[PDB]
Amino acid sequence: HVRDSHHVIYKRPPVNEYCAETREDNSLYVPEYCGQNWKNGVLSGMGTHHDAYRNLAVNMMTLRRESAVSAGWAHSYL
Amino acid sequence: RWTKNLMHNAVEHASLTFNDICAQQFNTAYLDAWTQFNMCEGKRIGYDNMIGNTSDMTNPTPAQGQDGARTLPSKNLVLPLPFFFSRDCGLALPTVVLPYNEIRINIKLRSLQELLVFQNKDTGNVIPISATDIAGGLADTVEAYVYMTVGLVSNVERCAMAGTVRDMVVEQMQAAPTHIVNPQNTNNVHVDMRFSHAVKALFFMV
Amino acid sequence: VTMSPESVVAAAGGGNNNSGYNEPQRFALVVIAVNHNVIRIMNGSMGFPIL
Amino acid sequence: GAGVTSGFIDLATYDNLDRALYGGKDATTYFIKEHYPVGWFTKLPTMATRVSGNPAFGQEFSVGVPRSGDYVLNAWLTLKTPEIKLLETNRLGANGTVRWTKNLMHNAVEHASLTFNDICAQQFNTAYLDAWTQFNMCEGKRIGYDNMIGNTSDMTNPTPAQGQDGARTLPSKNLVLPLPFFFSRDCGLALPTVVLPYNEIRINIKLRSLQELLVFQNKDTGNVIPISATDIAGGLADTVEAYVYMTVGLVSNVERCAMAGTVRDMVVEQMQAAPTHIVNPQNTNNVHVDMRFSHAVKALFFMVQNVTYKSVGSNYTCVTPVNGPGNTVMEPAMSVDPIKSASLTYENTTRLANMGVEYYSLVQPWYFSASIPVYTGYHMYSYALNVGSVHPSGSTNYGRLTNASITVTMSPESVVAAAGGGNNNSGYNEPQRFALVVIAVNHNVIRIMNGSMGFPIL
Amino acid sequence: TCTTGAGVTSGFIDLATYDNLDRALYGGKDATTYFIKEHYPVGWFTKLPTM
Amino acid sequence: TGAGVTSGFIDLATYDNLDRALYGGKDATTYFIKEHYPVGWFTKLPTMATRVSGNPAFGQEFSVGVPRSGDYVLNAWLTLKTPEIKLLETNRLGANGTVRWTKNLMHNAVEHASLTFNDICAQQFNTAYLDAWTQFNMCEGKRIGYDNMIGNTSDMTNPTPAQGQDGARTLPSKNLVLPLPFFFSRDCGLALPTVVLPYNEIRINIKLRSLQELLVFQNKDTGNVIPISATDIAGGLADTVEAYVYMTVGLVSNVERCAMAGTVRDMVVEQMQAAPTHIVNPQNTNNVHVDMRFSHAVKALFFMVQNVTYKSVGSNYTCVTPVNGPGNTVMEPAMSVDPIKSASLTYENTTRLANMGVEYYSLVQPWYFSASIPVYTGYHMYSYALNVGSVHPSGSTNYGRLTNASITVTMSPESVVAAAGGGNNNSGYNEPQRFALVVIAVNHNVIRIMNGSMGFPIL
Repeated sequence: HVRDSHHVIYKRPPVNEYCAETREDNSLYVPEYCGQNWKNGVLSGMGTHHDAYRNLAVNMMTLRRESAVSAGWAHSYL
Repeated sequence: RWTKNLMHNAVEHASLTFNDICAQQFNTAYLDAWTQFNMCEGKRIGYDNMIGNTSDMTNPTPAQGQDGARTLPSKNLVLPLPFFFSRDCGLALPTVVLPYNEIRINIKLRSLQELLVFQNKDTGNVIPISATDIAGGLADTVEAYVYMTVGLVSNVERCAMAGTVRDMVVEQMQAAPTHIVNPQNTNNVHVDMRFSHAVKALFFMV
Repeated sequence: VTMSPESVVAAAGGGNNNSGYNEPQRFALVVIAVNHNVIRIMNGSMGFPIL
Repeated sequence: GAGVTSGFIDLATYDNLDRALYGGKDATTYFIKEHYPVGWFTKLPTMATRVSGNPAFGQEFSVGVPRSGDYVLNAWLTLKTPEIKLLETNRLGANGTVRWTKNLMHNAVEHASLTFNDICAQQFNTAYLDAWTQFNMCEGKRIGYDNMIGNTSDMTNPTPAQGQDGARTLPSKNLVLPLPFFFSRDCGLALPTVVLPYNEIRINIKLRSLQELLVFQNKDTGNVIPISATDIAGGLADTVEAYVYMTVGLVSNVERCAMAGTVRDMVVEQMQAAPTHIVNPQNTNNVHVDMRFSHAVKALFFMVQNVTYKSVGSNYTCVTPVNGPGNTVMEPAMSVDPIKSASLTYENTTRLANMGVEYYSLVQPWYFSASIPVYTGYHMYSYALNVGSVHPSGSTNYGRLTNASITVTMSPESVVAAAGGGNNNSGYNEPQRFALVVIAVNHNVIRIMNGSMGFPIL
Repeated sequence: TCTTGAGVTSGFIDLATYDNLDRALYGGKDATTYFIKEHYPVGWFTKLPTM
Repeated sequence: TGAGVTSGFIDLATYDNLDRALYGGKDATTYFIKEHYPVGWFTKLPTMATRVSGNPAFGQEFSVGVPRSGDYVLNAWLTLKTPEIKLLETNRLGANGTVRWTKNLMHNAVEHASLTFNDICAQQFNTAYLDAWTQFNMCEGKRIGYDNMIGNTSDMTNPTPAQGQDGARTLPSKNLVLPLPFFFSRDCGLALPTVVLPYNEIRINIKLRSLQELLVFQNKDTGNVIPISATDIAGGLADTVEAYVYMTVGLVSNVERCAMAGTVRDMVVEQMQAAPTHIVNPQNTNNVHVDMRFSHAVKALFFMVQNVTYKSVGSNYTCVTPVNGPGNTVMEPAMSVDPIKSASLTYENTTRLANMGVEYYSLVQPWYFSASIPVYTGYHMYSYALNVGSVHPSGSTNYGRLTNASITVTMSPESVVAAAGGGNNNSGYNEPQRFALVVIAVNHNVIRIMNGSMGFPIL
């Protein structure tokens, strides 16, 4: 007698997957049985998300302004 | 004149695919056989008025300077698509349950050159039609649409049935390769048939 | 499939005007089969368990 | 003659040098090849469905990489050429011929790009394709590749009008062009479609309009004018069918489970193209171009292209080709490369002196490439020992480099061809104009993690 | 089933072909895999012509 | 103008994260320093294999045994001298007649060349396999040498008119060499352990073709080919011929041979399976289906349609026979295209490979999975593996466990219209033409060595 149109599958691709927690890669990356299709129909469309890339960028930057002065001094100038 | 069964023609190798896997596919021979064998009487007139052969599109029309200057009317026509979910109400596609697959329909039309019959008045010969023969040329582009019916259900079961493994029985098609026959040389022809699953019927025509 | 004498004589031409088989005729044999199958829905995806 | 009689004196002739070279208790003898197991897999071609636009000349269409796979390691595009037939009512009348441009493919495919769901992964165009195929051609396949791209002497041979002796009509045969991508460069580099479910891999191909895909030459004066629909029978087919195919490879369940859920790093090669610089030798002979690149460049290919007529392409000479005897395209006598010398400068520091053009033309490809170009032009420089090697070699990143400039000196033939006055069939009856094009080939690093990919260094 | 276009659904039939010869040639825990290239660092250097 | 005194330093000063990731590190393998390692001590020399049965002659089969007393066998070739051909004015065609050697004289005059161990057909090949392999895996630079070795050098295939005509040249009696493609000749790491195989009698059987069908007799006017006769040429036909089989043997050190003596050895080899030829008549039907019954893990398939109207002309895979041209030379008529229009693989009504164009197999597949691209019409390839020429196994499926598959080929309209006659003079298809489809498969096998004997292990 009532209806909503949000979703029906719960937490298999958990919504909070982009944060730092336990992973669930053992299910949606491999078909369960031979002949099963691939699980990417709506999940595709969100590229380069997840905080891992942002944290990697922050770690790479860290101190580039102060570390760029020397850089190749130990490699080129004799 | 338009060819007999204008629809069931110009639609060959129509396929329905899940994600990127070919799930079903049919063509003109299967369409003709199915609609000629499993036709519900009473709707035959409607079918023969909606897929062409309406005794108006198929009547030959002479040239403009001859007695028959009538032009073939430009009226829209409709063709239902026989699929496993369309076969019975009990078999329906759970779109709410399949969000990780792209369900898609691939339809290949046919060139208008071989859709029009150019008949000779006296000797009864057929030659291919050309653009300059008819007025207005041939429009390669055409407006065609696909309509599908959806159903909405309450939350009492649309979420309950989710998360469970469901097994459904469907009917597919297997088509053997076509073989050319010359009755002048041979009186009998043998065709080797290879199929995979539990076959139900076999339609063979020449 | 054992063919018919009508088809044999229609393959050769020689018919007069509006006889249909005035030009030589060529025929082709087509065979279509209908089979069952099983489709399984699981974890938001579908596949053939038997294939 | 005796069968085995001197086979033992050679073995007995053993000395200190032979003991130092051969011998030893750990010698790896020949005739014994160690066989190691390899992973079980299969491959098959597959059509790639298009998602945006329709295939037509002058427009662009986007084709998505097929899903439900395991790996992608190839890509090619097939296109069917239309029918061309000259009409007696053309602009030039009897003094007119029609032919396809040299290197029909690598043309009508410009700005061909690969993108990853939000970002331009890479792109290439005609100049890059020509330079790469001239400098990295495996001989034996040269004739075959030429056949696929065109140059069959059946499409590039001019045909007069139907009222002349030559009533030949250009045939309509489909052609195929491979797409050079980082996953197609090497077998070891492939796209993990199964591992990347959060991205939509797309290839955008933009075609060129048919007006400049056809060369309409004059037999007598050797001039080119733009084509028109009324010139040929039927008309100009703006739309034409074109398909994209690629090879999809499957892997075993155990291997896919092992590789699923891991962090991967790959090295890829992309390219950057500096804007074309129009050059007029009528005032000065030295031309300087600033280079602003991003990543670790490996090679720099620079050419001077004749741009007098847009119908003719891949013409890096100083004189346009002309119709000659036998209804065939020919190259006039004074067709030499405009470049006489080139030099590099790193912020008022001449790295390379005023080297002759023959240096980049012959010596550099002889030492640091797998092939030497057979056409005039196509000058290259390389910072690496092997340009075609996927594994990185010596290079430098231009991001940390200060402003870099390239200087080119023209030639007397170029400065005399720029001005007109040439007689009939000389190839420079009209004044000629030239454009300097510079392209670079560099390195990059891509990262695979969390069911997605991106560039960490950026 | 379908002929003109089937995707990768036919890539399982040839993959399922296993025998003693296939187990001797391919497979195993130590079997190297293609499509995965291992990269090793090299020296840092530069070169240029001189008189 | 700095001469390499600061430009290098400026370049090296540009060091960043990307350069740190690519180059650098304590484990970086610098160039200009190559680690040299010792190899085995050995030597090599050629020998002549000892004939064991019969006398060589055209149209017969002769066997030659592998010589003993060696230590390895890794190369074999066959050399033979061709007779001197001189036409006469007394030929049936009269003045309008020319005689020339067939195209690809080698890969011809030999059919069903086989290598056997004791009593077993270890390997075999023939003209179709030789042509396909030499067209698909030809190393560039050696193509001219291979042509000079086999034929098609404008010295054998140039038509020669009768003695009374202006062209009275005689075909030179020069000798020719053909290497034998074998599993021990594919790679230096694969060689026959002659010392370790004393209990096996290794034989090579060569069946020469009749000289009558190796000479093309062409009509100068109508372009018709008829079989040759003894009275046509001077000296008759020399049925006997001198053919010699040479091999290359290699001696190794005593320590090496004692280490490798008395042990179990596993070898992976390459073989050939040729399906029976299928007669094709495009007039009746435009589609031809041929079943394949293969045994082991097939790696590559090479198929083509051969024009088989006359037995004199060989390796003619186009749709029209070649005709005499101006200047006493052979030329291909303007209507010379591959009869195949499309091909398809079927696995019991499961289309694994779709109905794509012939040019796909002709060009795209060799461009990716081969070391060369054919320069002649025909020769369509489908390879299950990444590299056909590589001896190391790659992706490949075995047909023993796979139920019989089929190949479907579509004839071209040019082929169907050239099947009927009616062609004018010097058109090639003046007479009705007949075609035969041939398919060749290349696969993998395992050979076991122990106890001074060889045999296929149960696998």
